[PDB]
Order: sequence, then C-alpha cells, then structure tokens
Amino acid sequence: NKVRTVTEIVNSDEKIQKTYELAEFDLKNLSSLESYETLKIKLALSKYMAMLSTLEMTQPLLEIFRNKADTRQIAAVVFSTLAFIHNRFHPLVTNFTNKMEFVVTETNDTSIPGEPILFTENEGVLLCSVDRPSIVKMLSREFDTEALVNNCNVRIAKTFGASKRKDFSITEVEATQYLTLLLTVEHAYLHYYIFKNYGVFEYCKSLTDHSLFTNKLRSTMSTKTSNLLLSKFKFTIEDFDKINSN
Amino acid sequence: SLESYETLKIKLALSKYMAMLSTLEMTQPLLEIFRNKADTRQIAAVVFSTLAFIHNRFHPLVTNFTNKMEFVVTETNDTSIPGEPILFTENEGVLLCSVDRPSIVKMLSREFDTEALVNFENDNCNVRIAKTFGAFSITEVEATQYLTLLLTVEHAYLHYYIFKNYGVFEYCKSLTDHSLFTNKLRKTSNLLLSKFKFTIEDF
Amino acid sequence: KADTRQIAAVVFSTLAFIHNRFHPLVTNFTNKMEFVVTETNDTSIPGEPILFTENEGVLLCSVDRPSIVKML
Amino acid sequence: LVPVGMAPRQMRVNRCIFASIVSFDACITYKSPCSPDAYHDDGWFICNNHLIKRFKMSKMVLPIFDNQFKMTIARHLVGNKERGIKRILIPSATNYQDVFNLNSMMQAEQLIFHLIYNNENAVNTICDNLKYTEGFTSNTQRVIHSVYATTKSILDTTNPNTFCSRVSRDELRFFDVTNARALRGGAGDQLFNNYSGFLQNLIRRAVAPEYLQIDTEELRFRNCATCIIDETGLVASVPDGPELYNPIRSSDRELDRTLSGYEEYPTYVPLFLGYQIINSENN
Amino acid sequence: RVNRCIFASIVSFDACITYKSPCSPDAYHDDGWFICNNHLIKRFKMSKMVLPIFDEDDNQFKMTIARHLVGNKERGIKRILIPSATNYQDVFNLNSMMQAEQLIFHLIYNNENAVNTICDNLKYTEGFTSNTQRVIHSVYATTKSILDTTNPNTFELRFFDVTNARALRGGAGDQLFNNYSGFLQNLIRRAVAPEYLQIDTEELRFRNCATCIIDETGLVASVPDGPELYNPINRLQIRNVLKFEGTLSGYEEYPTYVPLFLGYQIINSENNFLR
Amino acid sequence: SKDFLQLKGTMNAFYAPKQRILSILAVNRLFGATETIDFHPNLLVYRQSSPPVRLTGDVYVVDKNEKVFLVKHVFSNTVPAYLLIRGDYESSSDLKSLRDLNPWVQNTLLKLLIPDS
Ligand SMILES: [Zn+2]
Repeated sequence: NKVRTVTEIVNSDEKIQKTYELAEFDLKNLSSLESYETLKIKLALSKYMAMLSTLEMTQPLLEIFRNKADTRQIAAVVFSTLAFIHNRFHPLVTNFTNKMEFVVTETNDTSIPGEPILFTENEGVLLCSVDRPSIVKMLSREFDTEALVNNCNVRIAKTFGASKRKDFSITEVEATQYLTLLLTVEHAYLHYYIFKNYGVFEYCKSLTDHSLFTNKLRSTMSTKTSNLLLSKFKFTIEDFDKINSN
Repeated sequence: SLESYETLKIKLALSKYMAMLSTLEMTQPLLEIFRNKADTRQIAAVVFSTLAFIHNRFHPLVTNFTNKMEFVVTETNDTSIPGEPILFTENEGVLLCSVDRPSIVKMLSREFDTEALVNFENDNCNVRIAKTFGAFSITEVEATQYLTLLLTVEHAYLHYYIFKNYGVFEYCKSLTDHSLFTNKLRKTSNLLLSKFKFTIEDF
Repeated sequence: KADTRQIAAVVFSTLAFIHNRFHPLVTNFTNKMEFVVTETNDTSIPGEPILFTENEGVLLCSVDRPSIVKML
Repeated sequence: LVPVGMAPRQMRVNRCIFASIVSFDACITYKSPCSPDAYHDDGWFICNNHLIKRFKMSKMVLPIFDNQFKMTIARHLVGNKERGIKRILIPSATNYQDVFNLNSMMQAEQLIFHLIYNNENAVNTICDNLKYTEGFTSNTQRVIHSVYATTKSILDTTNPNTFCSRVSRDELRFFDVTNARALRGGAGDQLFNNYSGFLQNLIRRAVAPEYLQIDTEELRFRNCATCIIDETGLVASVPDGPELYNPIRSSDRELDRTLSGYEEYPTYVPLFLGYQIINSENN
Repeated sequence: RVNRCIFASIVSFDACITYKSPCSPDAYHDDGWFICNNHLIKRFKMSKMVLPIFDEDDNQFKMTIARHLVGNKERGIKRILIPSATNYQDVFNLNSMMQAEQLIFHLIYNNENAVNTICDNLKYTEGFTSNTQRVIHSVYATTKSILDTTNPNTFELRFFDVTNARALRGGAGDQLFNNYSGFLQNLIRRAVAPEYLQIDTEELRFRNCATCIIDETGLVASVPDGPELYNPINRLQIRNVLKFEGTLSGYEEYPTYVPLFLGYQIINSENNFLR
Repeated sequence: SKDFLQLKGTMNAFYAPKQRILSILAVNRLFGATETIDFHPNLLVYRQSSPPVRLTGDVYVVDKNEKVFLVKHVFSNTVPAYLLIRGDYESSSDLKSLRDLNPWVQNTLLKLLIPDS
C-alpha cells in the first residue's frame, strides 16, 4: 500500500515527513520479474532450437514430421526433446541411461487422444509411442500472429514506463511450433516421470486423471527443478463453468 | 542559536569535504563524474579520498590510512546489492572495493525538494528592512548531492571498519544486519550519520 | 508536418519557459529530451495533446500536431 | 534445421592472425592470449598483445584534419639501450626466421610465420612433418587445415587490396627517409616491395609518414624520421645519430605540488617515416 | 597564495575601463613559471606542459615544457614566439593593449624610455595624482620585484643554439638568450626543453630534431628546415536540434602537439638531483 | 512524367514529391504538364544530418542562413540540370557564385525565390 518516512536532527525537533506510495515499486518489481521470466523462456527456446540444429537435419521441423518415411529423424527429435526436458529438471543429467525404443503410430485406432506421446515398457525396456499424424496436425494448424493476449491502472503505468524498440527461416509461426512441441514433450515427460517413480499403475491412473501430478511432482519439481514452462502463465478454458455445467 | 552553532560545525565539516574535493581538482561536478563511466579513475579517487577523510575524522589521532586499494566500478544489476552501493570484498588477500555507479547516478539525479519544503529560519522583517534602508558558488541542490555522497561513503566506511577490525565474516553479518551501529557513537561524533535520525513507518 | 524540428524547438522552448516561470533560477532543462509528433487518432490521447513518457533512460514528449493545428 | 539453407551468417570475427594458435597435441589444452582489440574491424590484423610480444610495437591513433580523421599509427616499445637484433622492429623475410625463435615457440605459430613471410618451403616442411607426426588423421590434420585455412583467408583478404594499393595512382606512399640527404634511408621503397602483401599492409597501418600531402595541403608531422627500413626490415633506429630515449613507464614533493593536474607530454616514440600523397579524402 | 600572474597586476586606471583579469589559476603554483598559463597563451602563444624523464619508482624527473600555438601557415611576426627587445614593440600591438600591460612589457624588455614615456602620458590623466600614480607605483613595483626575482644576479650549462646541425656557423642564439632579461631567460628555460640531456656522461635524446628556432628576431616556432610542422587546434538554436535518435574508437590518441624541443643540457658529476 | 509536377510559372522547373526534390533543367524545356504546383518553402524540407552531408561538383549558395544550395546534377541519361536543396550540407570544393549560371536557370530561380509581394 503506502509508507512514510520522517527525517529529524538529533538536537532539533523540526521534523520533515514524506509519504511514499508503494505502487511504483510494485510496478518496478513486476516489470523486472516479467522481463526476467521472458528472458529465461526465450533462452530455453533458443537452446532447444540450437541443439536441434546441432543434430543437423536438412528439412524444417514441420517437413520432418510430415515425412512419414524417415522415422529415424522423428525418433531423434523426440528423444532429444525428452532428454532436454529431463536435464532442465535434473541439470546434472546429460544422457538417459537405459536405452529407449520408439514407435510411430499411424491410425486413430492406434493413437490415444490427449497423449500424443506416451510410454510403455516391453518388460525389459521403455518404448515411446508417437502420434505423428497428431503432431503434424498440431504443428500445421494455422496460428494467429496478429491478435494480442491478456488492473487497468498498472496496465497504463507499465505502458507509459516500459519502452519499446522498433537470416533465419524462423518466423513467429516456427517459434510457436517449437514451443508447442516442447510443451507436448514436457507433458509426456511428466507422465513418464510419474511412471518411472511410482509404477505403471500410478502411470495409468495419471493418464486417467492428471490431477495426481500435483503431489506426485510438486514433491520434487517445485523445490529442486526449474518451474514448468506453462508456469509462465495462468491458463484457463473460456466459459469453463458453463461448459462444465453442459 | 546553540543548535545553530552545531549547524555551523556541520557546514564546516561539509566545507572541509569541499576542500578535499578541490584538492582532487575535478573539472566536472560529481554528478557528471559519476554519469561518465569512462571516469573510472576519477570515481575511484573520489571514493578513496572520501574514505580517507572519514577515517581521519573518525580517528582524529590517526592519520594513517590504506594507501592502496583494488577498485571495481560495477554497472550491472547482478553486480550490486540493494541498500549497499559500495562493497568491500576480498579476493583471497586482495581488498576489492565495488561501486554501484548507476545507483550513485540515480541518487544524485533525483530531484530535491529545496524550494518545495518550507522550514523555520532566522527571519526578521525588521532586520531586513533596516538593512535595505542602510544600503564559484555551490547551490542548495549541489550541497544536497554532496551531503548524500558523503553519507553514503560514511555508511560504506563504517562497513569497511567492521571488515578490518572484526573480519570479512562480521562484515558480511553487518551487511545482513545493521543493528551494530544503532548506538553509533560509543570518534563517531565527527560522522554526520550520528547527527540526525531517519525512520520508516507503515502507512 | 514535415518540419518536426521547428515543432520540437517551439514545444521545448515553451516548456522551458513555463518551467523557469515556476523556477526562475532555472534556465535549462538538464536531462536531454526526446520528441515525437503523432499523426493519428489511434496515436493521440484526447484531452492531453502534449504528454510525457520515459524510455527508461530519458523522457520523451509526445505531441499531437493535428490537435494543435485544430485548436490554433 | 533452424537457419536458412546456407545463408552465410553475419557476426564479429577475431582478426589477429595469432588468435589461431593451438597446440597440435590435442591432449594438451592451450589458450593464446589475445587483446580484445582483435575484435575491432579495422586495418589491424594483429592484436595489441601479439603486436607487443612479437614486434615490440604498440598501436596508436593520430587525429587528422575540419572533420577529425583518425590515422592509425604504431609506436616503439624499444628501449634506448637495446642493440643489434633487438632493434629489428619487424624482421625481413631474410631475417625473421632468426629474429623469431621458431624453436622456442609453437609449431602452429611457426607455420603462421612461414605463411605471413612467403616461405612455401618451410610451410611444406611443417605440413609434411605434421602429416607424419602424431595422430595426424584423427584430429591434428583437421586442426592444421583449420589454422592454415584461417591464415590463408586473412592473406587472401589482404593481398589483393595491397596490390591494388601498390598500383594505385590516387594514393601513394613512400617508405624512406624524406631527408634524401641521408644514408640510413636507402631504397626503403624497394625493401617495402620485398615485403609480403600482408606485411606491407601492416607496415602501412603502423608507420605514419613524416609528411602528408592531401590534394594541395601538406601536413608535416615530424622534422625527422623515428624509424628506418633496411634489409633486416623495420629497424627502431634513429637515422642520424643517438637513439631516442624510451622510458617505458608501464607494461614490461614540491615537484608534484607544482605539477598537480597539469598537461603532460607523453614520452612515447611514434613511427614517422616516409612520404604519403592522396587525392581527395577517400575517407 | 602568492599570485605570480604577471600581466594580472594590471589595473584599469581609467574609470570607464574595468579590467576583468580572467587568467589562469596556476599563478598560485610555486613553480618555476613567473607567468601562468592563460597569460602565457595570450601573449606568447604557448601552452604549459610537463615532460616526465625518469618515472619508474620514485625518481620523478618531470621537466616542464610549453607547446606551440602556431599553425603551419603563420610566418614572420605571426610565428615569432618571444620577440627580441629590438622587435617586441612591433610584434606586440602595444597600442592595442592597456598602458599598464605596455609598461609591464617595457620593463621586461628594459625599455626604460618607453616606461618614462608612458608615465609622462599618464601625468595628464584627470585623476592622475589621485590614483593614476598609485596604480603606476603598484604595477611598477610588482613588475620590478618579479624581474629581480627572476634575475639570478640579484641579491647551468643549458645551450639553446647548440643543437643545430646543418647550420653554417655561429650559433649566437645563446648570445641573444644572454641579452634577454632574467625573466625572459627563465621563461625560455622553463618552457623550452633541450633536445638532449647529458648526466654525468649519460646522454638522453628526446627528439631526433629540434622544434624551435632562436635568432635575432627572437624565439620562433619555426623548423630548422623544410615546411612547418602541422599544428592543429548555449543559446539553443534551430540547428542545435538533433535529428532522429540514431573509426579507431578503441585506441588512444597521440597528441598532435609541437612541444618546445630545442637545446642541449649538460649536467656534471651531480647524480639524479631531486631536491 | 507522373513522378513530378511542373512548378507554376516555370518552363523548366519541376518537383518530385516521393524524392522531395526540386529540379531545374539546365537548357531544356518542360512539356506536356497538364498540372502545376505552386512553389512553397515547405517543399525545401530541411535535411537533418549530424555531420554535414558532403557534396561534390558545382555547388552554389542560395541562402547561407537557411542552408539552401544549388547543386549541378546530370541525370544518368545525360540530362543537365540543377537540384535546389535545403539542409545541413557542406561542399567538397569551393562554392561558386550564382552569376556563373545561365540566364535561363537564373530567371527560373528568381521566379522561384523572390516572393511575389
Ligand atoms: Zn590476439
């Protein structure tokens, strides 16, 4: 809210009182935090793009996922993303230990809605199932590069305080594609983490209801690991209450 | 009257600091000096001379003072601590003095309420009228800036004295907790920080 | 509209004159000043043809030249 | 992949040749010391550190003018009492092998020198020895090829412009003692010609002319020459007599009471030699 | 705070005239100079400078030296720095300067006839006896005291014309130096740096060629031969408004100065005398 | 052409808006102009430049106070003419008196510059 300060000389009683409104410092703090988080997320995204480049695949991401024949590259990209997320949670880890299998489904009766990437052991080693058609559909869905997204007082204050500044094939569309892939693989990684550390039955229960994620993860994630990418924003379904009533 | 005499003594101390500044013989005002990052040597000399001046005042019988000190003018936010623009670290036997030039520049550039506030003063219209019938300078703003810098370096020098007298451990603990010098004078009298009080209240 | 130089000069001179009229001892403005001349309603704010906003390093004065012309 | 197909990216580039020095023994890690100046896109293709270490020379700027033009210039680091080989500021192709202790420094730097100085025989000898030395194929071969390619790229950047400057009519430079009535000047132009194109560019960037005729105006920076050129190369010697005192105050009470803040003339010895002519500004 | 600002002991004896005396602070420096920087610049086209010699640990020999303020186009009178007594009256536009300054110059050059003429002319000022004579006394006494202080004969092996190779014969620049007043001689010593410095059989060369010239006309910022050395140098306006908000910057600059380098200084068995 | 408009009261002067240029043909007449534009000082928009923009060839001073200059210019297709410019400019060579110009350009310049009070 507000505070005030009083200046006074030791030998004198003439005191000068000033008042401060903390809203200004609140704006400073909020702007600083927003900038810091934006920088962190952009750094992570750039790092992801850079390692994918390091793999040195000729085609762009969407073309790769469209090329059904080249399962090799799909598996490479998926594993690299999964390992990147794993390290982002455990920076000291740079490999994945146990070897990994991969399969690329091609039909609805082979895919599971809501979990394009999933895991299942063959009783000896873990296999990652990929819904390449779903990946292609997500990355191909037309994106909005125009509309903006969003207290009016602090909004205006930020508008008037913060400033603005007026050879890569990447547009905002490709950045969005990369972010979507990262988020999907992050969701899959959370499922896999719950699996590995709580058993296949717990993994199935999580698939049924993600709410268990709360405890099964926050026990370790919020404390020791970098926050989830989604943590950058609070997400919600438009007209959620009426939709639920429906 | 008496309080006026102590005011005169305080202004004399400020004038002595002014003599030190003139001895340094800087072409620019301290505001411009701090604004100019390239003037790293000038900034370091200013800080060192202020520290020596404060040391002489705090220990009138002691004229000695560290005649060499490592200096680093910091600019980045991650290179500064809120509430401690000046810092005294040790790089394994090497004494480093870190300076938060952006913070110094901000404080100096802050507009002061010279005219805005009205305060009591020797004011007799009869004397003014009688005078009327019988009939290089420093502004109030500059004096305020100069006092601010002197008090900043006074805080820094107190932390430095804690560092030298007690050690780096106690210096860090003092940085964390400043309660050590609520008593202050207990030498200190020559330090302006012991002349007034400042407080913050929830409001 | 082309000669933004003169618009900025006049605006700054007026602002400094008022500033001095409030603080006669001041004859300059210290910190340098930026200036921009809006040209559209979606760029202008009603009721404040002249306004200020810092770029986090220095203050910029926004001018609604169309509104100034309309008034005069 | 992220970047457009090919699409050569644009970034800064370290320019000093010696930045490419690396231990051919991959099992031995080495870092060369480079002054940050190397990352300035200027005529200098050697960083301050390498310049001082190998040539005994320090960069410097000479304001020139209405419009203040800045002309590059180097200065002596040679002390007064240095003699003989020590006075060779930049050795010639016939003496660099001796002035520079190839044995005492790294093979990569020896190759760099045998490239700068047009010593194809030595370059080939080093290449063959490295072919038949250590695990050449594994990574030493690639490291050597990288260093050679970098050096050759720098030289190919420099030499064409150097030759065009040589045959240039508008811009003319003459590295000799403008006091033709002197004996220590000699065929300085001939010796400069003997130097390699890149070496010639370095000499141009380092040695300022005693005089400079711009169009119709001539500016005389010196009434004397601070260095000479002979068969040995660029020599930090006074052409007329006693060497200039070089205090070297850094790097390798009443007096002050009066001499408080007070303009001080540097004791440095810049490089002034020869005649330069130019038409228009070309700046 | 002894103000040695010779040419600031000038009083506008004329009531209508006020002498600002806006001259350099360094006059309060107890140095070898008897004329501070701004007077030097104005009346001799020289800028004070210092040349360190030995500066390693505590040996801090810092020989003083002044700089040319003469371009590479001026000649004759325009180029003369310190004119001789025979030509100083011509080089300086004494008539364009205050009579007190003229008196100072005449005293410096020992032009007692001009001094007498000036005081005779002042005899006919309206407030002559009241305060003009007081001003005369003050200025004359100050100048005489300064001159006596400078003169060493009152109550070492520096040769200025002995550097000049290619000269036919004669030197004689040291002859004219001797002919100069003690103040002028001390000024020359203080501002001009011998090109060579020999200490107990140890010679240091500071330049490969002397920069100043000394002849009958006096001290000249000329070269021993060839062309002259290159020597370069709020009211808000409409033009003062800058446009839209938007190359050896990383290297230091060698001064384009022409310091007074001329002569040979010989020092006997005396060691690095630092008193 | 549509790229410019002939200045009213001139047989050899035209203005290109997109270029913000006033040009005067050295020896050639204009033709075909169905439209004309009245001269106005705003046309000579003052060019801003922190360092004076250097100019070459023949340069003439029209108004030193207003930094107005006339620059000899030949269109690449070899059409001689002069460009009237206003802004922060400097000349590589010595500036030249307007009397050197031909009576044709001089008359056009008088018409364009002297206000018709
Ligand atoms: Zn380097």
